[PDB]
Parts: sequence; structure tokens; C-alpha cells
Amino acid sequence: SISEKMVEALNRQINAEIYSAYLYLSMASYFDSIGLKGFSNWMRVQWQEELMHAMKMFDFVSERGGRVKLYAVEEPPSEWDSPLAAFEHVYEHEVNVTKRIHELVEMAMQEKDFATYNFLQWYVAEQVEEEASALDIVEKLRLIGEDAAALLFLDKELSLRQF
Amino acid sequence: SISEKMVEALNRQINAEIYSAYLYLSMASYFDSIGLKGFSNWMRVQWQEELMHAMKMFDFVSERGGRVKLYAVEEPPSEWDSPLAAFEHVYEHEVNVTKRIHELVEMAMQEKDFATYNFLQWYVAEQVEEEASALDIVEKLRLIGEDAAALLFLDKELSLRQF
Amino acid sequence: SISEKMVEALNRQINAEIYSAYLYLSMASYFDSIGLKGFSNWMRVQWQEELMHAMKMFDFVSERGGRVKLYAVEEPPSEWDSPLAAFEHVYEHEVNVTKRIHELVEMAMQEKDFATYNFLQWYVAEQVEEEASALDIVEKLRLIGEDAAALLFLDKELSLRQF
Amino acid sequence: SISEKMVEALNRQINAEIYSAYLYLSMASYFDSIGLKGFSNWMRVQWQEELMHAMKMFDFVSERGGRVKLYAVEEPPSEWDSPLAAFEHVYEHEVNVTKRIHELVEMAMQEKDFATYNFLQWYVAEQVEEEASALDIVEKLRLIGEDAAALLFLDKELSLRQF
Amino acid sequence: SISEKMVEALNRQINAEIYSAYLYLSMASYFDSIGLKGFSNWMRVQWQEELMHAMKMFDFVSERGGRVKLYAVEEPPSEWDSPLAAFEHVYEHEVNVTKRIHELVEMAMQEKDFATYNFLQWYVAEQVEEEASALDIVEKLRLIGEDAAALLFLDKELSLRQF
Amino acid sequence: SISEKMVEALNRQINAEIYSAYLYLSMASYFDSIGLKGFSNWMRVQWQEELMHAMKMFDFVSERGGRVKLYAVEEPPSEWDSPLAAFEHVYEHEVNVTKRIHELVEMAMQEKDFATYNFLQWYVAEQVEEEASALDIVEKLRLIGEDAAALLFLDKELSLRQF
Amino acid sequence: SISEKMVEALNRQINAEIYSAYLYLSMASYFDSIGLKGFSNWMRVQWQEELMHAMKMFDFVSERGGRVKLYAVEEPPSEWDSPLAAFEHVYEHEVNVTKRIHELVEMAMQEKDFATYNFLQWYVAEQVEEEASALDIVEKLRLIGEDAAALLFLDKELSLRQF
Repeated sequence: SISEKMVEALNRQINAEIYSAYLYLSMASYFDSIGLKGFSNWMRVQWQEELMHAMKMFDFVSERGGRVKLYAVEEPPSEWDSPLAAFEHVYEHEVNVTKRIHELVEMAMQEKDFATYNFLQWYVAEQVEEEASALDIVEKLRLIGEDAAALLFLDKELSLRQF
Repeated sequence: SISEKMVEALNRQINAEIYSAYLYLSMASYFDSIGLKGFSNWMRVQWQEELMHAMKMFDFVSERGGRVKLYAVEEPPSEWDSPLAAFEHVYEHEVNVTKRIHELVEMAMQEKDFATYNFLQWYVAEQVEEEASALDIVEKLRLIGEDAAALLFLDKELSLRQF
Repeated sequence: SISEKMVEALNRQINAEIYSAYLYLSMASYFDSIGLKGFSNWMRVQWQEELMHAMKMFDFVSERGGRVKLYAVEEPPSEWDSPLAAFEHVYEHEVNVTKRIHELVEMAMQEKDFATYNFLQWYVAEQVEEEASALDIVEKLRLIGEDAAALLFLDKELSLRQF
Repeated sequence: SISEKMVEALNRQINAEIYSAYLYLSMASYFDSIGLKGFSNWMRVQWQEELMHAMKMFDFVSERGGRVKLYAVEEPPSEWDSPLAAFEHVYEHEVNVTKRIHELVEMAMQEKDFATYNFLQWYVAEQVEEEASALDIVEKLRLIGEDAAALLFLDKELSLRQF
Repeated sequence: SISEKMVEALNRQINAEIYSAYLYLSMASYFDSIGLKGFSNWMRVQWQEELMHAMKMFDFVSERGGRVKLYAVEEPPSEWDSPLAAFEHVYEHEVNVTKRIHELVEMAMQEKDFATYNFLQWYVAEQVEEEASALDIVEKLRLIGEDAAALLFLDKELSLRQF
Repeated sequence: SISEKMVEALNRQINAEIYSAYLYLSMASYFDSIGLKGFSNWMRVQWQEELMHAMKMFDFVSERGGRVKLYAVEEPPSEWDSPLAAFEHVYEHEVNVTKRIHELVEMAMQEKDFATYNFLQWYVAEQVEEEASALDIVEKLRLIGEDAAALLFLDKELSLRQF
Repeated sequence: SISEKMVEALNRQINAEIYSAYLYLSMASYFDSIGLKGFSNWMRVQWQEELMHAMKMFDFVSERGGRVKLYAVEEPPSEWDSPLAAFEHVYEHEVNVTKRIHELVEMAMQEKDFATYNFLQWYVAEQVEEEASALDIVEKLRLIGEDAAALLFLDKELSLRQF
């Protein structure tokens, strides 16, 4: 069934997804440090969601008879210049994750691994949803600029996100 | 306000709890590879529990006005000789975690960080329950030996664990 | 049995807790005087909570067979430069109360008064939470600066606090 | 627009009500010391009641656009010859609070502060109730003499009072 | 893993806790024999509570991987001079138990047995509560003296205690 | 009228019932140390049952106007070669208890103590029930031999027993 | 077949049981006269209880194919020196009934009337209970002496008894 090369690639993507979760956890600490618990909540939910994406893939590898190997998770950045900068990095990060998925889809096609190709379609669609969510918040923060009231208000809205 | 030195030691312990979670996730992969989905379930719940313990500490540091910094997570082992060998490593690992907590407690004492000392007591108590759970499973696996019926029976019982 | 030295120290701490309550009542009057009834509500809740903490210690002294003696409660300050100034004084005061508890813990240890030592751990944890709550509000007030939409927004949030 | 002289008198009465509370809290310590936890209960409810009366006047001053100023609270007595003697002092003290209320009412009339005059009528009526309640208990304690079954029966009755 | 010396000390305490229960069962027989079934009820509940306290420590030793060793439970007194004398002996006994706990806690500190030290804090606090309850009753009985109405009244109250 | 000789004999049997409880508590420790928490549960339940049986006789002696004297409870064995050997010992112990009841009954007969004779009939029936349960478990363990799967299956079954 | 001899003995015992009821009714009249309606209530319930005991033996004689013959019921005593004396007489009377029962049982064994022997065991047990309830009240009445608050308190408790 699934090739060793695809197993390795999927295992790297599991690592990338776990790293994503960890990056967002780092941002949650950043937001706590400046008193934005609502923004921190957003990140904490996001951390939970990425772990869930990693586990879906973890399960898939094992389902195809492959063996998941776990790799080191790199230390993430820990400081941003502002909420706006944090969210622009979220967007940029998710654009890169989308590129990784894109390459995995290409690789499945090239290998005629139809099961993995089909499985990755969920991630193609999920990445669209993620980039859009980040971009929407980036747009708002650009509008907000240095307006404290507007920031505190968005913080309250973000505190409502749940897992 | 929590001291810099204690913030560093607690950020280290957060990393150790995350690593513990990750080690158990790796064990989950090992158990999947040998078709023991119940044992795998046990490890997946344990992975979620360790992440909860890490977040509790994460929150405590931030609450005392400290800054949580996330560090690289070590690549865990991925192979064990047997179910019994895996759970013996769970036990050994937890004993080591208990020792790190011990040294954390001693450090809070020596610095008269009464808040952290009191906070850590929850972890001291938690480590007792963790070692005992792992040891009870080790005890059963030694009894089981090569008894395939006994092994699958335990597997099924472990499958019932929830988070 | 509980020493007279300890009874006296605990009676002084009971006074300090009643004074803390009184200080927050005074800040309540101050926030009422500038049209911030939400901040005032937060203070009125805090005054009730401090009296509960005092009563808890009142009961313990009696329970250990000691006699509670009540002392004069000093007149507290009644004016602050700004809402931010007030909450910075809240934080500074709570830091001071944490110091008192710290020295009570030390005294309990010195005297090998294990029951008092243990009783005081509740206050060690409670002080962590109180500092954290005051610190959060200070963080937001710094962020708020002069933005009235922001102040009134915070005022409204604080008005939802209940005892 | 409330008078400054009336703001001062009312602030003075707020202090007297808080002192009353404090007097009763001290009697609660006294009753605990001689093992009468029911009598202690009665005083603790009474301490809560007096604080409530204080708060009602605190809000009225602020509602009238006055500025509540908090003053030092006197150290109360802490020992009484007997339960009977304690409640005779409660009665005596209440008669004296009633005198102050009376002088505040006269003052309100004199200054034609109709709003304060009307507000103070609640306190006029309330004092009738408090004097009556203390006197009824004095009456019982005189009947009781040294009959221990009778004291403990009253103690049990008092322990049922709720705030 | 818990040290052999500590296992021994904890086993001795388990025996002390079981003897305590047994002492109260004996007191229960004494109260039955003088028509004080309410008092007997109080003792029977206490016998149940002490065994529950023993069992918690029994469980803790086992969980730390120690082996509980059970020792003979000594023969308690079967007669007291009066209800007051029985309860004075309850108090005196609980003070002795408290000293045992105190020495156990010191031993834990000295051995740097943080898990046990922490476990014992629950017993530290439980003893405070127990001594207070006993003293309360002792104080009542001193007051009651030879007053049969008061004795029967207290008997009725004690008959309401439940486990 | 209950003879002193019968009161003494019943007191000795009350003691034997408590020893039984204590013996099962010791087996509970044994079963814990070898990983069989289910067998331990059975013992824990049995220990509570024996105390209840003891309390019933405790109450009957008091009821007949006797005075229950509690005697030292001797130290029980603490170790066995195997689960089977432990349960063979349970059976052997219950047979011995049965002969003690038998002797008590013969004694009641000889003294024409009809009330005691009647009362003991409950114990004669209960012994039948208790011997049979122990025997059924002994039969299963003989069947089980060294079969680990069968042993763990019994253990889970025994874990469901409740008090 | 139940002997004519046993039928007669049983009929005389039915008479004895109806007489017991009548004695207690007479005591009800006594307590009513001295204003103790709670004590009277206990007696009336006892009258009902004894009639029921009589009826069970009435039904048994008929069930064995015997013929119940009713005999005259004697006039009972109507006066006692005090509540304590009445209750001492309750006790003494029950001891006498217990001796009747004891002799009926001996008669049953002697005649090898196993059915009657077995039936009587209910009465052996019941007499134990009756003696115990009477004795507990006697013990309380000794305690009470001339204490009126005490006697009236007992009176109140007894008023709660129901059929």
C-alpha cells in the first residue's frame, strides 16, 4: 500500500502540524503577557485545533499500515511587535502550511497514492478556512490601529471562541 | 511577583510535562503498530492528561506575572521490546519526573517562594497517582507474560479509559 | 497547642484583612465620585471578599482555642490620581499583604505550629489569585490610557462582578 | 444637592454603624470563648446586619452627589461579665445609636433637608426593632439566671438565626 | 518508591487510627449502658470516621508501593466516671494522636519525603477539627454539670449526628 | 436474664468477628501488593461485612443489659503463597469461626439462655453462607491454576463486588 | 397434632398477652391523670402492640387446628408512685412475661412440638426488644429524678411514638 516515502512525508507533516499548535501556544503566552486574555483564548483554541489536525493524520498513517515516527519539535518564536504583527505571522505561517499540503498532494498524485490524495483533500479545504480566519482578524487589527477601545472590544469577542 | 530564576525552572518543568505527553504519544504509535488499540487509547488519554498538567503550570507562571517561554521538545524513543517493556519505561520515566518535581520543591523552599512551593504540592500528589497507575499495569503485564488471552483482555480494559 | 505569640500574630493579620476590606470600600467611594460605578462594584465585591477572608481566620483562631481580640481599624487613604493609580495601589497593597502572610508562614514554621502553617497555605494561594486579578486590571488600564470608550467598556465589564 | 454639613454627619453615622458591627463581632469572639456558639451566631448575623445598614447610608450619600469619607474604626471592648451583661450592653448601645439617629433627624428638619429626613425614617423604625430584639433577649437571660439547661436552650435557639 | 522506615511509621499510625475508632466503640458501649443513646450515636459515627481515616492511609502506603503491615489493636478502657469524663478522655486522646501526626510530619520533612509530608497535611487539618469538636462538647458538659434536663437535651442533639 | 458467663462468651465472639474483619483487611493488603485490586476489593467488602456482623452482636449484648468489653484484636498473618492459598485460608478461618458459633450455641443451650440461643441462629445461617462463598472461590482458583488470563478474569469479577 | 395440653398453655398465654395490653392501657390512664400525655401515648401504642402479639398467637392456635378459648382478663393495678415506678413495673412485668414464654418453650421441647417451638422463637426475640425499650426508659427516669424540665422533655419525645 502506502510507500515508505509517503509515510516519511506524512510524518513530517504531523510534525509541522504539532509545531503549528506550539507556535500558537507561544502566541497565547505573548497575549497573556500584555493582558489580552481574549486573544490568548483564540490562540489556545487554535493550539487545540492544530493538535487535532495532527492526530487525524497520525491515525491515517497507522490506518494505512504505516508507522508514525515522532520528531523533535523546534522552539517557536516568543515575541511579536504587536497583536497585528502576531496575526500577520499567523497568516504567513498558515500560507506556508498550505504550501506543505500542496506539495503532499503533488507527491500523492505523482505516486498514484489515491487514498492519500483523497485523504489530503480535507486539509486542502481546511487550509482555505484557516487562512481566511487569520486574514479576517488581520484586516480588523489593521483597521483598529492603536485604538485601545477597539482592541479591548476585539479581545472580548475573541474570548468567546471555544473548543 | 514570581522570581526570574523560578520562572526559568517552571518553564523547564512545563517543557518536561510536554515531553512526557509526547513520549506517551510515541508509545501510542508503538501500540498501534502491534495492533493493541486499547493500550494505544491508554497512551492517548495519558498524552492529553500530561498536556493538561503542562497548561496548569503554564497558567500559573503567567498568573504570577511571569513570562512563559516554550522550548524545543525532544524527539522521543519510538520502539520498545514489548508491552511490558513499554510500561516499565512509563514507570521509570514517571519516577524521573517525580525527581524533577522533588528538585523543584527543594528550590522553592530554598528561595522561600512560598506560592510556588504550595502550587507544586498538587504535582507532588499527582506524581504518586501516576507512578501507582503505571506500576499497577506493570504488575499485571508481568503476570500476563506470553498469555495472549490475558494480553487482549487487558487491551480491552485499557480501551475503556476516557479523558 | 497554639502559642500566645501566634494568636497575637493571627489577630494582627485579621486586622490587616479588615483594613484591606476597608481600603477597598474607600476606593469604592472614589470610583463612585468619578462616575465609574462598575469599578465601584468591583471594589464593593472585594470589600466583602476581604471580610470573608478575615472571618475565616477569626474562626480558625477560636477553633484552635485562642481568643480573637479586635483592634482599631486605621483610616485609609481616600484619593487617587486616576483609575490606573488606584489599581496600582491595589496591586501594591496586595503585595504587602502577601509579605504579611509570608512572615506568618515563617513564624508558623519556626514554632513548628503545623496546624497554623497548613491553615495559612490557603492564604498563600489566595494571595496569588488576588495579585493576578489586580495585575490584569492594571495591564488593561495602562493599555486604556485616556480612551473613554475603553474606560467605560472596562467599567461595564467590572459591573458584572458579583459576590 | 446635599449639604456639606449633612454629608459630614452622615459619614459620621456611617462610621458609628460600622463600629456597631465591630462591637457585635467582638461579642461574637467573647461568646465563642465561653463556648456559646449559638449566641456567637446571633452576633455574627448582627455584625452582617449593621454593615448592611452602613452600606445603605453609604449609597444614599453617594446617590445625593455627596462624597463618602471613611474614618478610623474604634477598637471595641472584648470582655463581658456574662451573657446577660453582654446583651444589656447591646441594649444600652442600641439606645445610644437611637439617640444619634434622633439628632440626625432633628438636623435634617432644621436644615429642611427633606430627602435626608425621609431617608432617615427607615432608621427610626429599624431602631425600634433592634431595641426590642435586644430587650427580649435581656428579658430571657434575666429569667434564665444560672439554669444551664435554659442557657443552652437559648443558645440553640440563637444558633438558628440566619442572615 | 517510599522508604522502609516511613512505611513502618505509617503502619504504626494506621494502627493508632484504628485504635482510636476502637476506643470510641468502647465509649459507645458505656453510653448505651447509662441510657444515653444519643451520645452512643456520636461515638458510633466517630468510630466510622476513624476507620475511614485509617483506610485512607492504608491506601496511601499501598499506592506508594509500600506494604501495609497490621499490628494488634490494643484493648481500650470500658468505663468512665461520667459523660464529662468520657469526653475529657476523647479530647486528651485526640491531643495524643495529634502529637503522633506532628512527629510523622517532622519525620517526613527530615527524610525529604515530600509525597508523605504532603499527604499528612490532610491529617494535620483533620486533628484541629476533631479536637475542637471534642472540646466543644467537653465545655458543654462542664456547664451542664448534674443538670439532667440539659444532659438529655444534649443527648438528643448528639442523636442527630450521621455518618 | 443474661448471665455474666454468656456476656463474656459473646464478648469473645464479638472479638472473633473483628479479628475476621482484620484478617480480611490484611489479605486486602496482600492482594494489593501483587496487582490484584479486584481480589482486594472482595476483601475490603468482606472486612466491612464482618464489622457489621460484629456490631450486631455488640448491640445485642448491650440490649440484654450486658456490658460489652472490647479485647485486644490480635495481629493477623500478612502473607500467603498465592491467591489460592490465601482463599484456602479464608475457608479454613470461616470453618473455625463456625465451630466457635457452634460452641456458643451449645453453651446457650446448656444455660437455657433461650434469647441468646435464638439470636445466635442468625450467625449459624450466616456462617453457612460465608463458608460457601469462600469455597466457590477456592474451587475456581484450583481450576485456574497458573492460568494468568483466568486469574485476571476472576479479579475483574471480584472487583464488581459492592458493600 | 398440637396436643390439647399445648392448646391450653397457648390459650393461657394469649390471656397473659391481652392482660399485658390491659396493664399498659391502665398505665395510659395513670399518665393522663398526672398530665403526662406523651407517656400516655407510649402506653397506648404498647396496648396496641400487645393486642397484636396476642392476635398472632390466636391465629397460630387456630392454624394448628386448635380451638382458642378466651379467659377472663384480670383487673390491672391502677396506681404508681411516679413515672419511674410505673416504668420499673413495666420492666418487671415484661421479665415475668419472658418467663412465661421461657416455660412455653421448655414445654414445646419437652413435648417435641417442633412447630410450636419454632413459632415461640418470635416471642423470645420480641421479649428481648420489649425489655430493652423499657429498661432504656427506666435508665432515663433514674437520671431525671425530680427535674421537671427533664421529665417534660422525655414526655415530648414519647409523644412521638406511633403505631
